[PDB]
Amino acid sequence: GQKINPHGFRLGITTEWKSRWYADKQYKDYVKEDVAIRKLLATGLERAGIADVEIERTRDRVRVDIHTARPGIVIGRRGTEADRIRADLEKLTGKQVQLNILEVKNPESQAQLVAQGVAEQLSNRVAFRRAMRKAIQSAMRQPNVKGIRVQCSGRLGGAEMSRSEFYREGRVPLHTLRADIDYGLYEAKTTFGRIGVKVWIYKGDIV
Amino acid sequence: PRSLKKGPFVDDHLLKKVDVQNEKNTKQVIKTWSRRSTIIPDFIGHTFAVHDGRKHVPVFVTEAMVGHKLGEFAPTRTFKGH
Amino acid sequence: AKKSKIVKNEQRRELVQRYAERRAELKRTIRDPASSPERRAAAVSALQRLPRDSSPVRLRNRDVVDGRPRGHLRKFGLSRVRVREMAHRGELPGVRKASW
Amino acid sequence: PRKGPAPKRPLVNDPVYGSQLVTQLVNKVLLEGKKSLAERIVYGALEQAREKTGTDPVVTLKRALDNVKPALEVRSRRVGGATYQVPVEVRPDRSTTLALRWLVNFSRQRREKTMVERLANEILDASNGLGASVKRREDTHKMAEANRAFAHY
RNA sequence: CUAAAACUCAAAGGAAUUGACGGGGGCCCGCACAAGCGGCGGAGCAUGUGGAUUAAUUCGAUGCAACGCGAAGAACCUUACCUGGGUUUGACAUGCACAGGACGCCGGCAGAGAUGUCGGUUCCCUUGUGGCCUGUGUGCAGGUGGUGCAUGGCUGUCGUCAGCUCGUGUCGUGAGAUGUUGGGUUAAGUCCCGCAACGAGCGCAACCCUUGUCUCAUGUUGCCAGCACGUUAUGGUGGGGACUCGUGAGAGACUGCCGGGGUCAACUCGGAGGAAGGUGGGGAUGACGUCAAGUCAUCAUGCCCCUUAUGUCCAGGGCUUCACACAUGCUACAAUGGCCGGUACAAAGGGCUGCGAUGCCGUGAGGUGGAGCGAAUCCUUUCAAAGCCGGUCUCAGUUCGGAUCGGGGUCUGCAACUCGACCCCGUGAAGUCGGAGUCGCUAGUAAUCGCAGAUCAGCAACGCUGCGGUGAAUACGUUCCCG
Repeated sequence: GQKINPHGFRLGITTEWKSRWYADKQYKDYVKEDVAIRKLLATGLERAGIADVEIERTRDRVRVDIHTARPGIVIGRRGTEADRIRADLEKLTGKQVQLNILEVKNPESQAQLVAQGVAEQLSNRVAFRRAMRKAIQSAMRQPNVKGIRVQCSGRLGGAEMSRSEFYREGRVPLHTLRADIDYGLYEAKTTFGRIGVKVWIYKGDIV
Repeated sequence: PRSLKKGPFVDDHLLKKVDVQNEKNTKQVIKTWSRRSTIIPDFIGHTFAVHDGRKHVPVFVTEAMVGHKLGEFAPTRTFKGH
Repeated sequence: AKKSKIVKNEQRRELVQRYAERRAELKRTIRDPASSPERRAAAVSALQRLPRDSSPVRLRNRDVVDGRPRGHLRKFGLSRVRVREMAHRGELPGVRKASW
Repeated sequence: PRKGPAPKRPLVNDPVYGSQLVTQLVNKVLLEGKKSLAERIVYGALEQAREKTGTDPVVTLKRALDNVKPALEVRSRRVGGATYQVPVEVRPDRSTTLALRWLVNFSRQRREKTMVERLANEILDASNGLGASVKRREDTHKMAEANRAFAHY
């Protein structure tokens, strides 16, 4: 182990918590239903890239804010998808739970979405080098994106020997606290196993 | 040892066994699995087939061995030497 | 660990709440005062008749998801392996690495 | 000490005698940080010596030091891939340190039933030139003399 | 001197490049050595491992970097091992079906228990059926079964060492080379000057935490200096920001200034100031990679294997066995001490079905009891021990040492036999400072003393992680040893 997770390194300075509620006696069950909601929303939706999931709790009422790059796929025109997610969220003992489906402004400056796309391409038949080149070149076009590093590990290309490869463009100072580093990790499922993809993206610094 | 307030711990199974055994003043071989049961002066004549781990060892109670537990007289590990 | 053993731990907990709440506690209250007539009461013998799983002495703090029986932390209900991984990801509010 | 000599600690003077040497002695006899007990031992030894001889502790202590102070020693030196016992001149600070250490160590092996009495007897014998520390100084000077041939390097 | 053959090999060779190595050289570092202090190796005990044993002594870990390790808590459970007793769409999930109103509970009996049986209780939808389970099934579950030489993830180590690379250019047929070498300097591939190189990236440093000084803000549960009431029992009480303290903001060290060395360059020596002077002290942070390092037993996982069992339930036992060996620690061998009496100073942390006081009962573990506290308030006593004062012991296998053993008890737990801790009485072993050899430590350090926490019903805790009390010696210098 060499590098700690960038989100946890700047959790108290730059980034913000993905769950927002206060609990003293009911911390454990709140955590239980939080992780249940997270796994339910991760398993239910896989076509549209789920960027993020926030949960807010005040007594009975829960607000689950889910971000995706394709809101139309995860929502129903008559509310069918909305009805499904609502019904499966009531069943998680969430009492009164309401969902805010939202859309990301730039779906290529998000490290999680970039890793999602890279894994999806690498899964079926795409050579990995093409995946990293396309992802990096597409990331540089965005205005605020100033650096990007993409690294994949595993049996790349179905080989018998595991390998690690990484390509960088710009500045990625993982040691700098004020600089924000969007970090995204995802595991692509190939017939020869599992390939890990990590993406770091630098868009300016906050003070 | 067990506290004096709680009283001696004797399992109910072999308890009712020994009350039904001594009511007619006949002492047949009683087979038991509860090594943890202590020895009561009501066991003075009875002989127990106390479990060991492989088989049951016969133990004939006397006045001297009261207050101990059955498991004392059923040695578990068998060591003869190197 | 093993699914059967993760389940059996929970079954002990529901047994404990059902029995140890009053049955396996009133007998202890009987045995506490030497003044209380325990010997003829057979509160010892009556409490032996209860299932062993009633006793909390048979419980085991396992990891709430992982099932890990050792290296447990009561504040989080999580294994040392899992606490390290979720604290690093900023999942436990108000937890961070130390320096002093 | 690869990058140069290290600074020295400037130990303070004593309250009841006002000399550096007695403070050095109490620091030498110090064990486990029990400075009060070491000071008690040293002060009692000095008072015992004063009562026995009738003169001031410090003068006879200095006489004992000068009696047991060495001037030549022997060190193992490797020249040309070969080791020899070379006699070496001793700096005054090292001589004082060695003399005090020898005094304390040899007084610890005496048979006078108490540290204070053993130390008093040892310092008196060293003042008169009869202590075992004097014998150790004689032996180390003899060993330095015996290896004088190796003094040229 | 001339000079074969059978047979056998798929090569033998020449030059040069990158590493690695040298009992080759040069320049440097590190408690590496040298100077010291305390130990281990000798004894008793605690713990782990090897071996042996056993029905089983579950499994993994083997120099640094395994061996008070996974295990931050093995009587049962844990548990994965053994004996025996049950069970199979299974201990637990979800889907396709047939029948239903019960599943579910609560008491009795038999059994070591699992379990079997007996007795009382019985669904709400709404006519289509849904929730429960029954059996019948059928997909399927379930494996701490194998392969860390198929893997992900996580971690150790070289090593917090200063190094590892790339773009373009240039040289060479090519592997490759330069940049990264040379002089100087630094803790540093840190920087300066040169230079077929010009730049860049990951490394170094800085940004973060704590700590040392001060300013502003700040007064409760925290202080009390000046004022009143206090009753001994004290900030205890009214009151007060003055001094601490608590926690917010800020200042403060930047070679900033001076003198001298220095290519007037990096950098270096000394001095003033300041609380702190030259990365102030300690942390968090561990580059490319190495060792097919460790982990299919945190978890996930490709492939193989079991599936009336290698799954699953229960009782008992085992992981605690002992002719030995190795390792890590604790207690000692005593007078720098043992015992008795008095007496003064900490920090940090924990507490709700928990901390638990006063009082009372025991000699003592402890029992009764419950004040007050989710806690700067109450409890852990007001907190300590080493320390200081007084008395006694008088160099002895002892008033040292406590092992071992006999008897009697307390607490937890359904249960202290195998196999808990503690308390009381008696018992009183080895041990006289420990061979070859070997380890830790440069200052609030070694040494020594006590306190707290996690795990935890109880503890094997002398272990681990923190906190403070008292607090040394030495470093001449890189020849030898290791990296």
